[PDB]
Amino acid sequence: GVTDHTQRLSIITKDLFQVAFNRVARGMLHQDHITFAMLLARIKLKGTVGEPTYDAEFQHFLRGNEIVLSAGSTPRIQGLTVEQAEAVVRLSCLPAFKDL
Repeated sequence: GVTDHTQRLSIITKDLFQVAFNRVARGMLHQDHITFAMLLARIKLKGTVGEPTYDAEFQHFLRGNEIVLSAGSTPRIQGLTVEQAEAVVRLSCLPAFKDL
């Protein structure tokens, strides 16, 4: 029914990710559906127009444990558990969360 080339291309692009997930996740364990959907979302975010790369934010999301904090360097925050405060100080290395 749709004839315009741009609309058809957009429909194809959406259905590519949708059908890829439908075909693959039917063959994965339910715990691994979210991983593949996350990867597909990251692929679409890479391919989309008008959105930043978010390479630093995703890089942190993956390996923020690599951010080293010295023993005692992490301050104690009221109402926050020690591991929570550790994660907070690790997240504060990003410029967006400097005043976290």
